[PDB]
Amino acid sequence: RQFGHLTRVRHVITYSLSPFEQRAFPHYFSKGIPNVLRRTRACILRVAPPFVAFYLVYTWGTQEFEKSKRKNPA
Amino acid sequence: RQFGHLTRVRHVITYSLSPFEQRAFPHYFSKGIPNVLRRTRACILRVAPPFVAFYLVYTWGTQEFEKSKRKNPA
Amino acid sequence: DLELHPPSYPWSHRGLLSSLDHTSIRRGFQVYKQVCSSCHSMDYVAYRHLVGVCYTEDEAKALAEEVEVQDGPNEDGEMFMRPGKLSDYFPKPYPNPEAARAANNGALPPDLSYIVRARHGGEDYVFSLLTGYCEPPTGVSLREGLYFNPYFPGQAIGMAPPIYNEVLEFDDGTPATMSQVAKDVCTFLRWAAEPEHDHRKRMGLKMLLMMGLLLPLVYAMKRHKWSVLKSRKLAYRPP
Amino acid sequence: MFMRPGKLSDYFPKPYPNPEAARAANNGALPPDLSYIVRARHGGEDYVFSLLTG
Amino acid sequence: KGFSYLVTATTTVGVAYAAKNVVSQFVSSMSASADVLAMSKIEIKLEGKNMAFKWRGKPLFVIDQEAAVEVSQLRDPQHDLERVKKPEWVILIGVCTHLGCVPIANYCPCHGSHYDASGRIRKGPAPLNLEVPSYEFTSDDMVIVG
Amino acid sequence: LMKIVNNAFIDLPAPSNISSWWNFGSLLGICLILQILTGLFLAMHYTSDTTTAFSSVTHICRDVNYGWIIRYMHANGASMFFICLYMHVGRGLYYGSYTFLETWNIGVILLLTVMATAFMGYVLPWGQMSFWGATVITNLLSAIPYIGTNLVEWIWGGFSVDKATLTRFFAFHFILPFIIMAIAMVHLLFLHETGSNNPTGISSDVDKIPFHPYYTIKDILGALLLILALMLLVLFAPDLLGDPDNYTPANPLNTPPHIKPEWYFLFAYAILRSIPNKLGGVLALAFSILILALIPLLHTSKQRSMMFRPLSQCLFWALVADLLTLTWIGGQPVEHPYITIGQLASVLYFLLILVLMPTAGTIENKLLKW
Amino acid sequence: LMKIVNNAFIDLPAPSNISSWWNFGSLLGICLILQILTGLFLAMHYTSDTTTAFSSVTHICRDVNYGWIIRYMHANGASMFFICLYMHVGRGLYYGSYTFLETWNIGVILLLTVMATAFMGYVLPWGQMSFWGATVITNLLSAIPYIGTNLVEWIWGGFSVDKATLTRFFAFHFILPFIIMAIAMVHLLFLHETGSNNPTGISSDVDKIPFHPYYTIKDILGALLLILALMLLVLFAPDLLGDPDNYTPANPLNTPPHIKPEWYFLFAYAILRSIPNKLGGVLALAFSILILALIPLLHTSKQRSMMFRPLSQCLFWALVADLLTLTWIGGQPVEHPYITIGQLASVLYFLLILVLMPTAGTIENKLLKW
Amino acid sequence: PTLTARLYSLLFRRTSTFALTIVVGALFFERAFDQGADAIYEHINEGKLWKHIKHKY
Ligand code: HEC
Ligand code: HEC
Ligand code: HEM
Ligand code: HEM
Ligand code: HEM
Ligand code: HEM
Ligand SMILES: Cc1nc(CO)c(-c2ccc(Oc3cccc(OC(F)(F)F)c3)cc2)c(O)c1Cl
Ligand SMILES: Cc1nc(CO)c(-c2ccc(Oc3cccc(OC(F)(F)F)c3)cc2)c(O)c1Cl
Repeated sequence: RQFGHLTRVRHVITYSLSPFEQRAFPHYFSKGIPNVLRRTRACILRVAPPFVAFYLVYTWGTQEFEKSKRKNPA
Repeated sequence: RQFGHLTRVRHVITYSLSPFEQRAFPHYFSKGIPNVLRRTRACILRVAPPFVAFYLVYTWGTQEFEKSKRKNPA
Repeated sequence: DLELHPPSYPWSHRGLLSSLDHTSIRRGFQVYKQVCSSCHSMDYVAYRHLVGVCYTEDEAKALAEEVEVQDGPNEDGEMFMRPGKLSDYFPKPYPNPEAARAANNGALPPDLSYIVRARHGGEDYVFSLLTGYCEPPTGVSLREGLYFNPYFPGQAIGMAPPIYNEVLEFDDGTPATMSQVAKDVCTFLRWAAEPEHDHRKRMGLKMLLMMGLLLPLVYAMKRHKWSVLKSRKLAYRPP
Repeated sequence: MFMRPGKLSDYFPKPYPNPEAARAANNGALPPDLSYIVRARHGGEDYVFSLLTG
Repeated sequence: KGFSYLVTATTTVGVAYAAKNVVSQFVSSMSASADVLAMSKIEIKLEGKNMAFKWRGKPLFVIDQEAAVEVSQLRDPQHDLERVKKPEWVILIGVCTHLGCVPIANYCPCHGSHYDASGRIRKGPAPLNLEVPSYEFTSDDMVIVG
Repeated sequence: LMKIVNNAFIDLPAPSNISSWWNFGSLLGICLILQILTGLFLAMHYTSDTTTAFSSVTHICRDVNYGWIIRYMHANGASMFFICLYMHVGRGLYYGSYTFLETWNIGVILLLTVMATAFMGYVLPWGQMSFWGATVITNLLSAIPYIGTNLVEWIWGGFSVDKATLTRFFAFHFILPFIIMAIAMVHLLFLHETGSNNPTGISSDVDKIPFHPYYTIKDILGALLLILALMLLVLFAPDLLGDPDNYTPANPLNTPPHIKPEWYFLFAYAILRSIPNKLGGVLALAFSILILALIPLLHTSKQRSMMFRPLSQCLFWALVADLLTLTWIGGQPVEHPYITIGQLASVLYFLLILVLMPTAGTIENKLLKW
Repeated sequence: LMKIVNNAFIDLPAPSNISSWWNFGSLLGICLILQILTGLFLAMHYTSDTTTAFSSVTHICRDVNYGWIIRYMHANGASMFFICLYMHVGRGLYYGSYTFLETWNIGVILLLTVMATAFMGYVLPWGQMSFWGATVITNLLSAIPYIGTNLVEWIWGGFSVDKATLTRFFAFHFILPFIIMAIAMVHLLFLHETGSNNPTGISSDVDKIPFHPYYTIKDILGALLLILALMLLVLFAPDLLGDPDNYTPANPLNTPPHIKPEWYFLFAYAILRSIPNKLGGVLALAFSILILALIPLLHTSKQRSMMFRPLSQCLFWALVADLLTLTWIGGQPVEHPYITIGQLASVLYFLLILVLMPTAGTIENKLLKW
Repeated sequence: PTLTARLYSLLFRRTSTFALTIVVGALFFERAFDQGADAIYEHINEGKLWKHIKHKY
């Protein structure tokens, strides 16, 4: 497979520029970092909470393990 | 590459038969063995004579090697 | 100056389906023990390889119980000796080659494990080696320890004559002559360098009676298909 | 075989010929080698230091 | 059509024969060699010590109070003299029954499974008493473990 | 002229919306070559015999001119291998690539090839975990009836691991990566009939582009971070992942207190360890992997991706936790606080795959009327 | 679907006038697989260390269940390999196949790959000819100025062959046949753009036919005779070709009187041995092989074959003699009766190729007016 | 009908049967060919093999 018989396009226009005629990293700090946040807010809720719970079962799993080795009053 | 666009043929006819309708080894002894000879006479002259000469240089090479180890009268 | 080619002796096993007279292997092993094993470090064999060939389990195991073997770190932190078992290889005569050279005239016995296949002619050489000790010829002088035998290269060997007529006596009681010894030993050594001779010929035989039987049938199945085109007439019928 | 003064190419003179004699020359226990003990023991140096000084 | 195809079969017959053997030739190479087998069955062994010696690349761990323990109480009901043949010669394969480790005599360390002088379990993640091999006594100073 | 095949690698049509995730799909081409390249020079000095092997490792780590590196570029390199996989495998789940049914199944056989290779690669040097790590894993096949004792003895060349069982691996192990090197080419061939599979899930045929300028350098950039995050380990912390015990010589008459194979089994080892039964836990293990072949018969949503399925996102990353749990829970010993977690977590693994991920699309189809 | 590539091996067009010579071109596919298959199981027990290697061979020849076979199916199998080559290579000369310039050059690099492989394959077991056979061949590169002593020391890992130089081969040797397994596929790829090259030399496109029924079984028939003429050696005469000395352990302080590498070098070894000079004989050796790349620039006749060139037939089989001479003359020691032959025969080798085979077509073109 | 034609229409016609036939014949063929060569090999090497000297010891 290759270019030439993939599929159909009609009445679409493309505007593209050389790289030499433009900076490589325009608005890297300005527009990116707000876009990092918006990128972040849209994933954080359904990514962490499992890993959040993991921090607790890595927490309680060791604490409850430590106690079991300490003697009892008997 | 495959069958279909190799080259051109015009006005040629092919006659071919099943195997089941014929013996596998017809005239194996009758026509073959004369054909072995005719096959043989057409190669023997320009195949052997080097190998013939080899039999002589495998011959003289050992005999002349054997003598050289035997002492001289001195 | 010259080599010497041993002849093409017959044997009980020279044929392309001729196996070894295992009886002849039996007495040959006695020879290695009474005679050779004082100086020949055969290391690549054990008594357990003798089972199912010349001796039985018990009879061979008796021979490991005979000789002592160095084995084991004691809990005291030392090593000791025990009677051999089957899994132990042959008791090596000497701990290293040098002591063998010092216990001889500087020369070293080669092992006999693979000597037969490692020496041109093998058995015929080795047989005709022992049975080729002769008085030296005219003009030849030889140092101390050495002896004369033509087959060995250089015709000068540090080999004390190991065999002589009735140097020992065998079990069944055959004539312990210098020849009959030399057969059973040379018959033995081939087995050492070939524990597969018996089975080599079996698949040695099973092969042909398949391939000799198959190879035509294939040669028919070949000719069964090609016969379309071994038998084809053509033509040329233009206008 | 004999003895000679060591050279550079020779490894450290081993104390005992085998482990068993080391167990017999102790109360049945065996000194482990120290070649890779540090990386073979959790904590390594801190362990080993605090072992002797504990 | 019968005669020709008969050739095709009888060919395929012999193909399987040569194939069934040759394949098993290699597969017997992957199997245990001859040297290992001679060290398999034989172990010519010879009071108050933890005798543990290598055998088949595995350990060989070798009565007044031992019989006092109740067999019904045990996780695996099995008496001492059922396990042994002589009372004063304990034998077992030193395999902690849980997950294949080396117990220590006078005890599965990786899971802390308490064992008797005889090797029977008293406290265990270990379900069974330890495996006993089949063996034989030629004399009272030698053993044939196997 | 055969260069024209590298239409596949030069003038290929591929999307433009592509993340840096798919670099991971390419690094294995580097890791596979990088590992063999290292391991080859490495194995010019290794010895397939017991008495000399562990020395034959230290023959490298000490005496060889820069031979000490090659052990660790190889070893930890074998771990950066997996770190790409378990981001590369989790990918197609989260972007719906398993639909390429002819390809995903190949993605299994590569894995099982490795998880039986890397195993062989840990045992060569006799690190006192080599032996028992060889024993624990290999003994499980004894669980089978009527053949278990026969195969394991057959692969133990006898009755337990010994000199023969080493050498039976060093040849089985120095060979398979080539079988991976070949099958990898197959893994790309079935792809080339369809090309990649965007994060959206849509046929981006309208917006396919070349490969020589764009994804090449990106792959190099991907490769550059790899070497970086591989040099750090070897240079600054080679003792990190590999358990310390592997420097001890091996002795069948002394086990360590705690045993674990290398860290990466642990998502799967723990699953077996949870089940107190022997056999019935094994078939969970093999099913813990081959389940990936069972997924494409469980694609419910008439969408493909999970970018556009926020509910399944909540369940996907959840699975990542359970793995990151089972990665660790197996790494710790057998005691009551943790066993209660393995009985849950291992069930959660099977549960999230076979019940709820279908159930999401069964719903999400209905929230949007198809 | 990738099966469609086996249009190459199923529905391929190929001639109908085909001898049993071209079976030899196919057997290497079997020999290459057959050798690896054997050698793999073989190398489950080999050891890459000196003290144990020769024992580690006998560990097979004695104790292993049918391990003794695998040494000889492998070893003599490596010789039936060459017997196909030096009928397969002499072919294209006698049928004019070297004209496929993209292919014949590949036919070199396979050979040099092997003649540096098989060499490594003889030295593994330390047969007292291994060592010196390693020394004699390897030392020649010292003939070079200003780098000879450096490379040979570099490949000797020091100053002469030792434990390290063994292990540097067992990995270089257990790998290359795969590189042959790959390059072999290339060797067929350039072919598939043109197909075979009949004995006549004519484009038989008009009479090309399938491959699945016809040449398949023929190849099997070809293969069947191979196994036959390989079982005979192993079963009935394994000691035949391999020199007997190779069962002796190796010792640098004792040479045999006569030295020769394995029989198949001897056409080339003798060429060096003829020249009393060191270096100037070496470059004849490498040129004794690479000359095959020089042939296609010496195809004079506007015909192709030699079936239709009776004069060149008289010169072709003549070359076969000189090889069969140089195969033997090198196999015998250095004495006056034979040295006079090597100075001739080695010159005859270069002479028949570079003067007279062109000269025939220069004539035969003129006997028939072009 | 000859044996051949009776053999065809029973076995060699249906390919499912044609494979069933071959393993059957091979399974029995293994039982004969071994016995043959093992006896011929025994016969030609009479008085040499272990089983011929298996009673004395
Ligand atoms: C005196 C101790 C001793 C005895 C007993 C002994 N050997 Fe030797 N053997 C040696 C020594 C020493 C050599 C060294 C020969 C040499 O250096 O060429 C040797 C050499 C050999 C060789 C090597 C042949 C060769 O080409 O070098 C063979 C074979 C051999 N003996 C077989 C035997 C046989 C058979 C017997 C019993 C008939 C035997 N040996 C008894 C010590 C002995
Ligand atoms: C008395 C002889 C002897 C002396 C002297 C000796 N060692 Fe030990 N070493 C032993 C023995 C015996 C053990 C066995 C410890 C055990 O079994 O747990 C051992 C154990 C060790 C261990 C193993 C730690 C572990 O986890 O088992 C280390 C590390 C060690 N010694 C370091 C040293 C250092 C450092 C010194 C000098 C300060 C030293 N040894 C001096 C005999 C000795
Ligand atoms: C995906 C492929 C492979 C994996 C997963 C793998 C796995 C491993 C691992 C984890 C080690 C750790 C040993 C250590 O750190 O001490 C190792 C060592 C080793 N690898 Fe492999 N390996 C692979 C392929 C190879 C290859 C391709 C070679 C040779 C070309 C090789 C040869 C060796 C040798 C000889 C050792 C012993 C060195 C040592 O133990 O440190 N392996 N392998
Ligand atoms: C050495 C092992 C492997 C190599 C060399 C390899 C190579 C590749 C490469 C280069 C790609 C294209 C890049 C990409 O699509 O992201 C790819 C894609 C893919 N791989 Fe891997 N891979 C390996 C292992 C695996 C494994 C273990 C799986 C497990 C399922 C897998 C499944 C896939 C799938 C499904 C794709 C689909 C591509 C797409 O969705 O566009 N591969 N592989
Ligand atoms: C074209 C490829 C190869 C050639 C020409 C070659 C050459 C040889 C030869 C001539 C021997 C004879 C040793 C003897 O007879 O005692 C040998 C032995 C050996 N071959 Fe190779 N070999 C090849 C490939 C391989 C392969 C593919 C393997 C493993 C898969 C291998 C592993 C070995 C080993 C370990 C030995 C030592 C056994 C012995 O010396 O008998 N070789 N090789
Ligand atoms: C492992 C090594 C090799 C393999 C697997 C191999 C395989 C093949 C095969 C299958 C063919 C097609 C059969 C035929 O055309 O007769 C072929 C053809 C050919 N091979 Fe080999 N070959 C090998 C080595 C060589 C070598 C050393 C040469 C040296 C010149 C060579 C030169 C050729 C040529 C010129 C052809 C032309 C085919 C024709 O004239 O129709 N090959 N090769
Ligand atoms: C979309 C996409 N597609 C492809 C191929 O279609 C690739 C891709 C490109 C080049 C490839 O070639 C390589 C390069 C190095 C090692 C490699 O392993 C090998 F060679 F098979 F072992 C393959 C392999 C895959 C890719 O990196 C991406 Cl992102
Ligand atoms: C004319 C002609 N052409 C071809 C291929 O075009 C072949 C031919 C057919 C099939 C082949 O496939 C094979 C079979 C076994 C090993 C092999 O090697 C390897 F290792 F797989 F690369 C190739 C290789 C060559 C042939 O036998 C003849 Cl006679």
